[PDB]
Formats: sequence, structure tokens, C-alpha cells
Amino acid sequence: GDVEKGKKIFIMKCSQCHTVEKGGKHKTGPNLHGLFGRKTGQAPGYSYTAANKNKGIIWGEDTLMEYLENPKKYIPGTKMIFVGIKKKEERADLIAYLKKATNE
Ligand code: HEC
Repeated sequence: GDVEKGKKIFIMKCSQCHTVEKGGKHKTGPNLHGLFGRKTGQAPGYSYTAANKNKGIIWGEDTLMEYLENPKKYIPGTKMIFVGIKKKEERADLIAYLKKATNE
């Protein structure tokens, strides 16, 4: 659950658009502050993707490990430009970091 690594990653992996900082902006990507344990297409006043609502799942440790793996797949029509991840520990750490960031 490397938090230091996930930091460098997110920094230039997701953070690029996302924002693990309460009060984030609806930039290229939505905020990621408490995304764990909440429904999708919730961010009010956002231009979410037609696939962001379509899915309509409960984000978490699984939905992620699965989603992250393939964002395009999971969300067909998502703007989230991301190839995906493979390394388990990579997703386990990256996710961990968040658990310390969003869930600091
Ligand atoms: C900007 C180019 C992005 C990058 C890089 C990443 N994400 Fe993203 N994400 C982006 C958008 C515009 C959206 C909405 C469209 C959709 O339905 O996906 C998302 C959505 C997600 C979601 C779902 C809702 C939410 O969490 O806010 C998750 C769980 C998510 N994205 C996670 C995530 C992670 C961990 C990334 C790097 C590993 C990542 N995103 C990259 C835009 C962008």
C-alpha cells in the first residue's frame, strides 16, 4: 500500500485532471474527495460523461481495481484518457495513497 509511490503516480497519473483536495475543480476530470462510498454522476454542476451516469455503480476498492484496469471499457464514452493499469501492487498502492489522500 505504498502511499509515497501512489503520490508520484497520481501526481502525474490521475491528479493530472482529478484533484484529491476537498474543494477541487471540475477540470478535465472530476474531484476525488470521498469518491469511496458514493454513487457516480453525483458531482452536481459537472459535465460528466453520458457513460459516467450510464454505469451507475458504487465506487470502492473493487469497482476501482476493475474500473481502473479499463476506464474506457467500464465507462464507454468516457473522456478520461487512460490506457489502464495491470500491476496489482501498483493499483493497490496507488489506491492506498488515495485512502490517505482523499481519506486522509
Ligand atoms: C483526465 C484526462 C483524467 C485522467 C488522467 C483520469 N481521469 Fe478519472 N475521470 C475523468 C473524467 C472526465 C471522469 C468522468 C467520466 C467517467 O465516467 O469516468 C472520470 C471518472 C473517473 C471515475 C468515476 C467517477 C469519479 O471517480 O470521479 C473514477 C473512479 C476515476 N475517474 C478514477 C481515476 C483514476 C484513479 C485515474 C488514474 C489511475 C484517473 N481517474 C485518470 C478524467 C480523468
